[PDB]
Amino acid sequence: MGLQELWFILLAVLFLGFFLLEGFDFGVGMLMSFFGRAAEKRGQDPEPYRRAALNTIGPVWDGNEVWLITAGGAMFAAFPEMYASMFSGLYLALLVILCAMILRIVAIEWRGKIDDPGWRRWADTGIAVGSWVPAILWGVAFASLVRGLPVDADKQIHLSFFGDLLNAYTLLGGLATCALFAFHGAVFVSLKTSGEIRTDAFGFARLLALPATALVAAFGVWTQVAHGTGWTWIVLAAAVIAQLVAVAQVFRGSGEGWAFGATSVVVAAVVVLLFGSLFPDLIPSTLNPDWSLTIYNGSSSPYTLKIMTWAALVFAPLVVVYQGWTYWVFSKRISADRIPAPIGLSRRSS
Amino acid sequence: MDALDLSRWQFGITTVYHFIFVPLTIGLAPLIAVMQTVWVATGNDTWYRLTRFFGKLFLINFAIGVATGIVQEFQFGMNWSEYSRFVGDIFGAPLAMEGLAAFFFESTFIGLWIFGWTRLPRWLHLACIWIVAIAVNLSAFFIISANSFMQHPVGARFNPETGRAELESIFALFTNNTAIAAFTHAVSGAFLTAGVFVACVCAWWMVRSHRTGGESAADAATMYRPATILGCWVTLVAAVALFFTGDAQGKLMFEQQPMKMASAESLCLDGVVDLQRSYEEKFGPGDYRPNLFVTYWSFRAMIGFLAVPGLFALAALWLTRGGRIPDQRWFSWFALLTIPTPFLANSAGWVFTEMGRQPWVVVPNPTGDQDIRLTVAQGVSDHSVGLVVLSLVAFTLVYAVLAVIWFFLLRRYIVQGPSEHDSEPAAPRPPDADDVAPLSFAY
Ligand code: HDD
Ligand code: HEB
Ligand code: HEB
Repeated sequence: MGLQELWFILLAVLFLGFFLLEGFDFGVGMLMSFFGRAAEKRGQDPEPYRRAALNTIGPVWDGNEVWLITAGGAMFAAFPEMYASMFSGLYLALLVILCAMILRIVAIEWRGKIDDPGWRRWADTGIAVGSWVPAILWGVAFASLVRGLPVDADKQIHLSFFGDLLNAYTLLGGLATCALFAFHGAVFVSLKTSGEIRTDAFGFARLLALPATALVAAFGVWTQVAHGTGWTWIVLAAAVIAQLVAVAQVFRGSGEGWAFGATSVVVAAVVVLLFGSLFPDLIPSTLNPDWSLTIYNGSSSPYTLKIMTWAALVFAPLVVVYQGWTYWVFSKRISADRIPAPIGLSRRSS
Repeated sequence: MDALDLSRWQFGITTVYHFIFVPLTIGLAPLIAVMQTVWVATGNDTWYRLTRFFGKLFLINFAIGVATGIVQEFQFGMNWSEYSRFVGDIFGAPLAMEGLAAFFFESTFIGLWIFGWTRLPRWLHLACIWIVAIAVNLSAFFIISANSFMQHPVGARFNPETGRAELESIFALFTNNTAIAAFTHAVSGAFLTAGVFVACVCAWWMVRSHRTGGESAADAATMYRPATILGCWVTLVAAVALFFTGDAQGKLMFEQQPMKMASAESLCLDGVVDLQRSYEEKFGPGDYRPNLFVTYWSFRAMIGFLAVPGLFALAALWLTRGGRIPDQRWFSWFALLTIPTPFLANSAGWVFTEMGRQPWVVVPNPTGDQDIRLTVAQGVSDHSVGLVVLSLVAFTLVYAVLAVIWFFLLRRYIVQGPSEHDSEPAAPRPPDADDVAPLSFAY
């Protein structure tokens, strides 16, 4: 019933997987610098602690980021008009996001090839940049998409400075997304480590609890009052309850599994609320509420949608299965005094 | 305004950057798979050192391959919006199928191969690299069929009441004449690249080790000579495959795209003017010619850069006939000069293919419906020059710095050699449920 609506739901699920699996990636990237800096204040050296922080997303980060690529491909396959208009309208944001992603990708994997101390500083800076920038720009982009863009007659969104970074409702979205991803990553590292980086992660999460709570609560209320249907009250209540549960669990210091399920619920509820506050259309128009794209004048065709439905309903469950398995395999636990000695070549950075 | 030339330049620069690294990956995954299989079968630890020594280089290349590929996915909608509305209904299916069926597999399983050297059983660890080697060819098939729709389109309708391509058959799209030949030719090129890489590196290390003497003079005959012979045989069979697939693809190009053919065999009757009059009478006014200089010389360079790897392979298979080891200095210089030529030939071929269909971005099929066609002036987005200069400069600079660092790292790790003295026996891989002091890899 309604291949177009089914593919709306499927695109929502792909973006949900991307956000859910890159939340703790961006959180670890934002937090590894503070992990290293908290070890020097005890006298220890910080390199094993930074490596132990980075190693929690070692074997899984690439498969995590493939979700964004496949979401963009699914947009191009199912809703090509939305693809064209959205990516030609948000030109600078995409340019910045891509320049940051390139640096993160290359730094994560070239960091440990040379044993010079100056070679690792640039790798750490690249990881920090590539983790800090998308964590804000994606929230800004999706908040601006839910709020509406100036679609002129058919295409060609041309926005300057007050339609992309409207202080009201758009930078608040980026702030809320950054805070939520930091909390998610902190409580994720608190679950994959074994005894003295675990307490550091608990301290970071106890410092991050309240700001993330307040920010996502304010963003949810603003969204559901300005752009919201009747059944999204339930999603907002679910997000608030889950955040309260996660905060209460973190301030105890022993659960660490329920506190991760709760933050996963919060992220999923935020994504579901943004998409359900938007369902009938894609890229609403602030110029005229008739020049806006919908799933009814933006989809591809019955045949293409049927072929893509077959492909998805065959390949997505298998991907979920074997990625769950690869998360199970590498899930023992990691200590700081278990990272191998640095084995890299001699010197002369570049 | 002038965003057309800037957009063309940007897309060309970025795709050439990507395909500098693509063929090494596509050709080196199966060679490493074979080198690990022959170790798991025979038990000889000589191939363990080789598979580790080349796995390091493979990873160094894979990182920047992914990084350069990440931008091509969004460039279509960023700079070529009007084109993406025209072919989205069809062009989007191979891209999404690629993302769902090959990128997930390769990304998930290379992470298992990197970190599972002492956590997985040996057969599962071998299956990991075999899966990676198959996925890096599946993705090539998908993306090459996607590009082969742009020239000789087959399964489309052009619904006039919406102004769109509209897909009508997926079987006719995935079994296109052009797609099979292009896939075979590109796979042959990638295997040539990887074979030449392995053969030249091992020949350099064989000439170098023989002169050092002492203890390393015995690594030559046991490790560097068999790898050289394997590389040269791979290079020769890939050269023959390239010849035959290229003849087939040229036979195809004669009938379904005559302007490219008339521009390849130019003088330096005329063809390019009679076809000009014919196209001007078919599709109204306009200029329908490629550059006639880049297209003349890219074909020649692409075909002529094959004489260097062939000569090198034929000389290296004769300098090591019975069991002997070469020591000539000029042989090592020859091996060093032979390395960039496969990359140059691949780039030349892809530049000939792309800049030959140049007035078009969707070439009209002579046995199609003649309404599925689009010049590259109705496909570009409507932007200003100041917005495209930003992206062009940024991407060019970032990729140049990353490529310089990549060359530095590859040269450093090749000069270092296989760390045979630095604890390279077959790992024991003890069972789990033990706080082992290292993890065997930690980034
Ligand atoms: C011959 C086949 C082939 C061709 C013509 C291209 N690629 Fe490529 N691409 C590959 C095959 C490939 C690859 C060689 O298999 C890579 C390089 C390193 C790797 O691991 O995969 C890759 C990496 C790669 C990635 C990284 C995804 C991941 O994390 O696994 C993306 C998103 C793309 N490519 C997309 C493109 C687009 C949009 C192209 C059109 C210009 C393109 N590639 C040229
Ligand atoms: C390296 C090499 C290369 C490669 C790999 C490629 C790969 C490709 N490609 Fe190419 N291209 C090219 C070389 C290329 N290419 C160039 C150089 C350019 C720009 C220039 C011109 O065009 O003029 C292009 C451009 C292009 C474009 C834009 C338009 C124009 O024409 O300008 C498109 C769409 C394309 C498609 C494609 C695809 C889909 C792919 C994937 C398969 N391209
Ligand atoms: C390295 C490797 C290589 C080499 C040696 C070469 C040398 C050559 N080649 Fe080349 N190519 C190539 C790789 C190559 N190549 C590529 C990759 C390309 C592009 C892509 C496709 O296929 O399209 C080319 C392009 C090409 C083409 C296309 C055209 C069209 O467009 O259709 C053809 C036909 C060829 C044939 C050839 C031949 C016959 C030869 C001699 C043997 N090529």
